Amino acid sequence: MQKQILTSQKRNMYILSRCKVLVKNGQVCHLHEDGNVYTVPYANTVFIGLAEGTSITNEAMSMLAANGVIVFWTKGGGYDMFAADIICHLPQADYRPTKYMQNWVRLWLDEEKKLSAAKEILKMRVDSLSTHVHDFGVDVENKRVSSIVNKFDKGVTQATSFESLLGHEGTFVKSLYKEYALEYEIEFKRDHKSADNYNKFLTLGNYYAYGIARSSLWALGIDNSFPLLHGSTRRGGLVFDVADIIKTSIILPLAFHAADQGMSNTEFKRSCVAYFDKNDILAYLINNIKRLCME
Amino acid sequence: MQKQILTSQKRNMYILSRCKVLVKNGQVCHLHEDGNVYTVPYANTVFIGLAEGTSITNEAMSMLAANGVIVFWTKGGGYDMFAADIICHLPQADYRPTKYMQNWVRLWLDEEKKLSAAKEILKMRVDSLSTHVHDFGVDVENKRVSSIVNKFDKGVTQATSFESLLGHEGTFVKSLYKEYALEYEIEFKRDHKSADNYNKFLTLGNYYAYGIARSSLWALGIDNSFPLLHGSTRRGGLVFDVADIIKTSIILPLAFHAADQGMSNTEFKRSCVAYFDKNDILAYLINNIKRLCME
Amino acid sequence: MQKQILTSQKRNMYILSRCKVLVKNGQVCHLHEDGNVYTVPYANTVFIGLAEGTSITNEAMSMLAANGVIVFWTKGGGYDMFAADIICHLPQADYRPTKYMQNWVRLWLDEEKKLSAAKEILKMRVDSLSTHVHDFGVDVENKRVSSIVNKFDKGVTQATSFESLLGHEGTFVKSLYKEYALEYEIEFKRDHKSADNYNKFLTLGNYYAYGIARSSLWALGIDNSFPLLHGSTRRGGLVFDVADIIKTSIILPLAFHAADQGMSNTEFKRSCVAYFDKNDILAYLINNIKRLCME
Amino acid sequence: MFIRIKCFSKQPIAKKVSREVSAYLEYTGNNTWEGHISGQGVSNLQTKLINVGKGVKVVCNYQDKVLFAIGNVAMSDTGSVPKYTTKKVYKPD
Amino acid sequence: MFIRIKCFSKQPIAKKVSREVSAYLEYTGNNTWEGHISGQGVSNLQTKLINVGKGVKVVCNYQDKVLFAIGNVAMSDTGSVPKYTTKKVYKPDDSIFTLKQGLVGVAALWHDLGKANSYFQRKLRGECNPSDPVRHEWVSGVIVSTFAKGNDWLSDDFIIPEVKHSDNVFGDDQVLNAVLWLINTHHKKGLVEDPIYRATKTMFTETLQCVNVNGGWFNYGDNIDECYKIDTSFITDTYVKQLNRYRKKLLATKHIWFTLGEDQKIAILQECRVALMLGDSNFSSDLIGGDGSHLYANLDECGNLKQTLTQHLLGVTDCALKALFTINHHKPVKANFIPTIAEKGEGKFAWQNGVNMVDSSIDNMFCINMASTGKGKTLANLKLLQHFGNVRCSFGLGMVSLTKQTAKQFLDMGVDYNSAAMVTGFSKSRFNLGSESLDQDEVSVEYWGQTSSLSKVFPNNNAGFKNKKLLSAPILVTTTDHLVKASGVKKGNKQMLPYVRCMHSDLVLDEIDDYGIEDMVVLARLVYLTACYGNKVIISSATITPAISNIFYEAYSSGYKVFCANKQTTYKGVNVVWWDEFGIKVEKVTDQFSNLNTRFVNKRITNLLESTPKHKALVVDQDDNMEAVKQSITTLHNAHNSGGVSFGLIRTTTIKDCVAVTQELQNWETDLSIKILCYHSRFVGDTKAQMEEYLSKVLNRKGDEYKKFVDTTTPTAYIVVATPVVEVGRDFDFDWAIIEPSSERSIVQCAGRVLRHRSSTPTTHNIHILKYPFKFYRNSNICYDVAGYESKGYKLKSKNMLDIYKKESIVNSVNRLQGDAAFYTKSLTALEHKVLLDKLTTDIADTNVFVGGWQLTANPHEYCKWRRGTKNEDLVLTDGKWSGNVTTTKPIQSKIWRKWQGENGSITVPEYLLDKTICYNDFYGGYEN
DNA sequence: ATCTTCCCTATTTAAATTGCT
DNA sequence: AGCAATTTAAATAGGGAAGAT
Ligand SMILES: [Mn+2]
Ligand SMILES: [Mn+2]
Repeated sequence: MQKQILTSQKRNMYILSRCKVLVKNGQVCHLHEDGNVYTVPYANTVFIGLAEGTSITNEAMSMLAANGVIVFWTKGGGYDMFAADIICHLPQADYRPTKYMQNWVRLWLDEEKKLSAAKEILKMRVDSLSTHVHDFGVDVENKRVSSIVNKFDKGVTQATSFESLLGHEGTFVKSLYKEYALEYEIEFKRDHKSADNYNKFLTLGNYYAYGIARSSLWALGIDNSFPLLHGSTRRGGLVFDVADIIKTSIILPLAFHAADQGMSNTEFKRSCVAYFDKNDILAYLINNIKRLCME
Repeated sequence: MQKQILTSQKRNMYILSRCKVLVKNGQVCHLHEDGNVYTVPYANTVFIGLAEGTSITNEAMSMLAANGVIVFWTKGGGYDMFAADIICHLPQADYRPTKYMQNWVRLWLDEEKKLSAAKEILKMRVDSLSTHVHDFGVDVENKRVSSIVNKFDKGVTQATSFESLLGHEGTFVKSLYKEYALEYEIEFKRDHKSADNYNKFLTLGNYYAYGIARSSLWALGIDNSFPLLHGSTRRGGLVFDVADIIKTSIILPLAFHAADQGMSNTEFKRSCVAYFDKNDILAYLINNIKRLCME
Repeated sequence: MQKQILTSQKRNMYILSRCKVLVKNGQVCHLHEDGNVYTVPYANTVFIGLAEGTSITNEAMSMLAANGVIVFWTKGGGYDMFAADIICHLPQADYRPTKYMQNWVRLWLDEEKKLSAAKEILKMRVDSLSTHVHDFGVDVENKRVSSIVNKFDKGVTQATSFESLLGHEGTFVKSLYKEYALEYEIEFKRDHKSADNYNKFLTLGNYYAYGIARSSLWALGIDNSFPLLHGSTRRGGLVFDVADIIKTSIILPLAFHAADQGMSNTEFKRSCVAYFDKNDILAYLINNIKRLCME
Repeated sequence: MFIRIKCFSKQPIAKKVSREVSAYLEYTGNNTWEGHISGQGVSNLQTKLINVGKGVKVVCNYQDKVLFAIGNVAMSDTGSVPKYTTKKVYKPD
Repeated sequence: MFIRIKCFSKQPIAKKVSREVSAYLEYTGNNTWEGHISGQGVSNLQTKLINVGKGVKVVCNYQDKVLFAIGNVAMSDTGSVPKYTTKKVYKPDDSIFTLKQGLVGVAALWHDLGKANSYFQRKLRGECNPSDPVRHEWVSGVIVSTFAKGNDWLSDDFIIPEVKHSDNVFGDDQVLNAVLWLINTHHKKGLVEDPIYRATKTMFTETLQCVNVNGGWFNYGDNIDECYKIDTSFITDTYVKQLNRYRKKLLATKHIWFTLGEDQKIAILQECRVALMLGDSNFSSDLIGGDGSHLYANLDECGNLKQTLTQHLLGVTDCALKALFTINHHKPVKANFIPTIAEKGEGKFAWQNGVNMVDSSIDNMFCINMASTGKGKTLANLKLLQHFGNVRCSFGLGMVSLTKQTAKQFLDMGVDYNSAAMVTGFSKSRFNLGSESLDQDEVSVEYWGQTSSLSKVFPNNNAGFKNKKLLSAPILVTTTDHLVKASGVKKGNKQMLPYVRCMHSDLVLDEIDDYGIEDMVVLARLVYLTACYGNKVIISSATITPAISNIFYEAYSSGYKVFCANKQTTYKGVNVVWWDEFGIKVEKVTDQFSNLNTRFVNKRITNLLESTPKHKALVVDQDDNMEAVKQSITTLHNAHNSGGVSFGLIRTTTIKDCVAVTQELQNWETDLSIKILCYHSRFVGDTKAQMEEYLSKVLNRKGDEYKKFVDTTTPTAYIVVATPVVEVGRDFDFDWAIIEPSSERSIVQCAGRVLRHRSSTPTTHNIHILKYPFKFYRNSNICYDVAGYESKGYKLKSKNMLDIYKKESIVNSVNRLQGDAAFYTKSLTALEHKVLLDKLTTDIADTNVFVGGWQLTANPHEYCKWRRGTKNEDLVLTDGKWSGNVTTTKPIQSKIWRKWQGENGSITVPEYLLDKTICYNDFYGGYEN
């Protein structure tokens, strides 16, 4: 149905499902499933999303883009977007890359800001862990998890190279995997090819994390070819680097809870998008990328 | 999964008009108001433009973006005079190759390397002219075209800025517009809002070269927010910078021939597919932009 | 009953091989020995041919003849050098225009008039070369071809006997066949019982030109039984003059091109249709016998 | 002159027009004919395709423009030949 | 590339293929699509059009030639798209198909009559030895022979009589004898040990009367009386009427059986036996469940009683009848029309336009492709196959890696895996490292392809991956041993799959000279069997000997005589297509093949001789070959080097010879910088593969890319000491070679490893031939028998190569192409030609090539063994630890340039050398120390 | 809403047979 | 031998309903 997502401060990423978007009486509306029309205010939204069962028309597209309301096509849920155009400074007056994009590029270029931003993305990944506290998952304030957190903090702060950061990131990620395996009474080893519940649930949750990180990178105009940790030849490595922030804080406890209770995949999708809507995870990633790129 | 066709090796391109695009038994098909459902080869489509009176569902965008089809709309900022925002959704769900972004932005940030790259893309205009010859119009080897190509190269060699570049563009394009017009015995003033065929076919070819240029950009991962030409009248970004390589070599001769030989919009559209696949213009632009970024 | 389609603008053209030719449900068709029934467009067919293992029926032959399709049978050659005997069913139930036969008789009975017609028809192959120029093979206006047709015209101008015409005929055929052989870099000897593709493509074109010549002669009511060129070697009828007007202009370069590119026989059938249709070789032959008859 | 005739007729009338359209053009299969004919050939084909009865569903294409359209066949607005035809298209005020 | 796809399909199989074909092409209406697409788009459209299910009816046209045809759609013979196809097209005097139907039906209702003895009943129930004293096929043959001796076997009531033990069941009646041989050899063929019988027996019955019970059926023989006491519970309704209708069918058609020739009878009975095992294994594979008890034939996996013998005989009959029908009335699935073949060859491939001199409508073709290496022989073979239309062929090649090379050529030129099927039946662990994504190589085993209609008559729907790739392949690029079993096997049903493969497909055998003599005999048997069904044989061998070319033509001529008289057509002769890089010649040859073949050979020789001599060989005078190798290495480095760096190949004969030359050269004190490699075949999986890839990338001299795989800066002698593994299938280019003489084709092949890629002529000498083989010091009586055609029956009078070879000679294929039978005792070339005509002769013998009468027996598969090697046990290295008596050793570390280590893999050791330790080493594999 | 699957729904094609000329 | 009438039946198209996202 109609879904509101706060992204930066005031603009809202509207998600529209099972509706036909067109122009009625000179302004953009949409007929919904229940046969009731709903209009959209142009002032409070910049991102508008078209989920499953949704069609838009040409003059609705044109009038939405002329009002600064830039449209994207997404899979139902609002965090699995497959089609959009690039954010500019203004949609009609000029065509310039966003300040965030340019800042990211400059930071990526000079080697020192790239290393500092790699350290910072891991700092905010540890922050994400504490910030987004779950109920079924392990305690972030537990002594073993806090020891892993301080080990990662020491290792990131004392490192001067990227391959050290990759080893430390892998140690932290799989150490949280080991901690959640110690919670849920299983021998868990992370492999994509396994058909067990924990590994495949973590895989499709990671794909959801890639989708929401892709939406967060798109919404500030950040391109998908400037990874911090991963190599220059890794296709879409920045999506993986941004999704790393919430892979071990949100996706991992939800996936282990989902494999523990053993429910099906669509209701895991609704749990993931419910956690994304409730705690504003996309807005957290948007502010994370602003604080990374602004420096 | 297979190779899923290289996007340089896709041959079908469409700009649909006055239709409802949808999915009927897994088929990208546009339905008109007369009850006719025409399918689209979505795994072989380069782009689908959408004209006025058009509409497309979610699932059609879902299986066009999964097959790498760029979908744009010809209204909004599509009046082509300002050329501000032709609403152009790309498939960024596929994680693109990154290295062309890296070499492109290394030369972008460096303004002297951007100036040199602009000169290479300005020389690509005359390269396109020489490579893509037409047997129903202007001979490239006659004295006027050779003189104006020599003047263009000797002006772009000694060029100092982008303001000097903007001017050389004025000369080349405007005088090639004119030289064709005098040989086609027609008083012609380029106007995107004009009704004569010499302009409606030119705007249709503008949208076609827009689609080819944007598909060539997205193929390499290159966006649009990184243009090489900066000016007051050059709003629109990198897609027009790539597209105006092939106005005066391809789009303009086809449009002039079409208007003079009384073709209909449908056959001009087809003449455009025939020239874009017989000489393989998409792979031409893709390989040439690899030559542009390179290091 | 309408204009019944004039013969010179009839376009379809076949030689049917290994199929029994019949009528199903209204239309003439041919049924091969695997169950495949392919329809013959009898209202637009110029001629059909019947190779080994073919068998036509009565009402099929009637629907070809009453519509005016000349039908022959390809086999019958039993000598070592000559295409011996081709059996050809004339549609005489259509009562023919008469005075063209009277003109042909008044030139045939007068010996000096037959010699005069023999003269002009020998230079008719020379002008056939000049008019029908292919895009491939040789160029007609080179020094060797012009020298040999100039020697041929000089010798046929001073000729006074039909045996001199037969000798000059032999030197002309040897000159062209060997020059084409030189161009296509092969050794060529014209044997109708040879497995080489340059030879059986030439016999297939012999059958094609035979069918074209009986349709041209029957369109003006001219019988094959009035050969204006006769001899011991040259004993086939008028078809062996109006058929080999168009060997060295149409068939022999097309046969050499088909034997050089080397796909199957069907591309040669379709190429004979394409060149007999595009340049209107049937109407060209009919109009040439027209300007022969009234002069 | 090179034409191509496509037929989407129902009933035995589809077969009765096939005799006449197969008298003038070659059969490319799947109820589609294609070939070279003359100007008056197209006319004789028109005269004996229309007179054969009601319900003839014939579209002819010369190069790429539509030569003729027998009946109220929607045929081509942009592309030619639909698929899942059906009702309730527009239904306006 | 512009294509057009038309659909003939019923169902919603005109609908769910429409989604995929409308994903790639535009819709022109009336279930016809047409548009532009790439070749990889054609491959993707093929892969997702075939995999979508069964019943897809799709024809594709590229320009006007048919690209592909999904299913058994008749589509185009001349025109395309027919009208309705109903029934009753031809209905001839089919005769021989009625003959095969009658023989297969009569034999298949009698093939398992011998399981009714009490011994087979307690064997199935399991209280005796599962191996019978006499096999049940022979007991059923005894039943049928006793019934024929008693009553008239063709028109009478059946009733099984009291049968005794008979040593022979074959009489004189030709048709009864055919039924008896089909009954007895429905599991294995009889084997004749008798030397006089093997010497003399030629005819059909006159050989069949020598097939006794002692040829494999009579295992041990102590319970014969229980093996011949039989119940008669088969007399039921449907069995008796099926037997009556098939017996009367045979009765009505056996009048054309006596009008057949010997060759016909043999080939027809081979087809009948193949269809009979097809039906028998098809009914034995599936579980039918129901049974009428009191008698049983087969057992399930649990050992329970199933498939009672009446319905077992009826099921084997109908399955064999259906096998016969689908193998005798199949329009097989052919390959795509490859668009990168049909254009002109340019430059050095310009001879490949010789296909424009061949008729495209010939039913048969025998190509002898005598073109030299590097000219694209296999591409020319594919061009010749595609000149006649769509391609259906079996590219049978020696070695796994040569099949890989031809597959990679087929992949990168135009052929996808929807038409090609690379088959190597060992599952080797040679993987490509470095970069999986940036490989663009390593042709693999997937075969999206198209499953043929013949899979339903094979046992349990053919098999899994391998036999589906075998049978259903349009183009089958395979190792040759998946095709030579078509001629017949000892035990089992392994004949049927290559038989039915070669029935409907052409055969392309490349470089047949590298095979053994018995290997070439069974390959020409395969050529005869392929020509028996009208398919075309392409032989591609440059160094062909007239003898070989002749016996392969005679095998093809006997096969085409079988095919001509089988369809009741008068035999006009064989379309022989002589081919090389200088020209082509197509002649209808029914007789005088020898003068035309030798005239083409002489024309090719004169087209080779006015070209510049590329291999000048000097036979050394130095007796001792160790120091002859030393002096020749020094001389050819001082004469033939590229700025101080030279590449030498020491071709020796055997492995311990190779390690002897290596250990001498490593200890050889000289100022030359010798860098030694060992290149024999006894090596562990890892080590061997590593040598291959390195050598292929350093001896590539078409470019200067090798300068970076070796140290060319310092003047160095890069020497590779190798056995005959270098002269077969290796694209190597050495600066010079030193050859230990074993055979003259070895000399020509190692000349082909020198200046293979360059075109610069040598000045003085680029080959130094050794004075003697090293076996002269071990066996002066015979020394050239190892990797040569010298033997105990063909002994050279002198072993001196001044006596038996020219001292200075330009080595090319001319000496092998000419053919000389005189003076074979004192020249190597005439010794070679002698053996080739004295083993591959136009006789039937028993191990020969025209084999007739013996195809009925197991003799050509026992005494003519394909890949006849020594015992060969395999010592296997498992993670650094060897299995048997291996003992790793240490090499001399004097001049080793490259040494790759190995941990896994296996080494093939002959049983003779198993007695001692093979002493595996990292540098050189196996030796005697 | 969009799209899919399935059940009517009967409308729509292909085969089959067989006097008749 | 082609065809016509005329049956017979297999299949194609479409609309409505319900279940998914
Ligand atoms: Mn058995
Ligand atoms: Mn059995």
